[PDB]
Amino acid sequence: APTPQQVVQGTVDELLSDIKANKAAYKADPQKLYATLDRILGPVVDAEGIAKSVMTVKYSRQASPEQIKRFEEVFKNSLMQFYGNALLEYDNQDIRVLPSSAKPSDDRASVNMEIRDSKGTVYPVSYTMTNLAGGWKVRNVIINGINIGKLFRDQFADTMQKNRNDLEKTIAGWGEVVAKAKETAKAEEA
Ligand SMILES: CCCCCCCCCCCCCCCC(=O)OC[C@H](COP(=O)(O)OC[C@@H](O)CO)OC(=O)CCCCCCC[C@@H]1C[C@@H]1CCCCCC
Ligand SMILES: CCCCCCCCCCCCCCCC(=O)OC[C@H](COP(=O)(O)OC[C@H](O)CO)OC(=O)CCCCCCC[C@@H]1C[C@@H]1CCCCCC
Repeated sequence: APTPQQVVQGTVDELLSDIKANKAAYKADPQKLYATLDRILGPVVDAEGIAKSVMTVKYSRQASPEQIKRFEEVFKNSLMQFYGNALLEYDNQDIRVLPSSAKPSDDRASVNMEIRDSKGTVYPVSYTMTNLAGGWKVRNVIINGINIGKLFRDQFADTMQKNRNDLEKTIAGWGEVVAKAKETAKAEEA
C-alpha cells in the first residue's frame, strides 16, 4: 500500500503533467479542467469529512445527509469557479514534497511541501491526511500558516449566527464566502 507522502507526490505529478499536456484545451474549456480535477482529486479528497469539519458536529447533526451533500457541492463548485484557473496560469512552478516518516498503516498524517513561485518566492503548503477505507485522503489544507479548514470553519459559524442557524440560507450564500476566502486570508495574514 502507499504512504500519504506517495499519495501526495503521485497526485501532484499526475495533475501537473495532465494540465501541462492539455493546457491549451483547458484554457479553452474550463469545464474540461473541472472534470479532470474531479477525476484526479476526487478519489483523494474527503469531501464529506471536510464538509463536516467546516460545519462542526454542532451543525452537521442538524443537517440531513442530502443537505451535507448540497453543502459539499456549493463548496466544490465555488472552489473550482473562483480558483480553478489558478492551476493553469502558474503550472510552470516547482513543488517539493518534504520528508515524512508516515507508514501506510498509519491512521493520520501531515504532508508538507513548498511551492517556489515567481523568481523563487516560497510559501509552505501542508495537507492533513486521513487513512479511510478508500485510502489516504485530504482532510485539511494549511497554506503559509493559514489553516484553511479553520478559516472556513469560522466563516461558517459567523454566517450561521447571522442567518439564525438557517442552513439553507448559509448554503445558498456559501459561494460568496469561498469567493472572498482569498482576501479573507490576506487580511488575516497582514
Ligand atoms: C471531491 C472533488 C474534489 C475536487 C475539488 C476541487 C478543488 C479546486 C482546487 C483549487 C486550487 C486552489 C489554488 C489557489 C488559488 C490562489 O491562491 O490564488 C492564486 C495564488 C495567490 O498567491 P499570490 O499572493 O502570489 O497572488 C495573489 C495576487 O492577487 C496579489 O496581488 O497564486 C498562484 O497562482 C499560485 C498557484 C499554485 C498552486 C499549485 C500547487 C499544486 C496543485 C494544487 C495541487 C496539489 C494538490 C495535491 C492534493 C493531495 C492529495
Ligand atoms: C470540499 C472540497 C475540497 C478540495 C480539496 C483539494 C486540495 C487542493 C489544494 C490546493 C493548494 C493550493 C495552494 C496555493 C496558494 C498560494 O500559493 O497562494 C499563496 C498566497 C499567500 O501568501 P502571500 O501573503 O501572498 O505572500 C506574499 C508576501 O507576503 C509578500 O510580502 O495567497 C493566499 O493567501 C492563499 C490562500 C487563498 C485561499 C483560498 C483557498 C482555496 C484552496 C483550494 C484550497 C481549499 C480546500 C478546502 C479547505 C477546507 C478544509
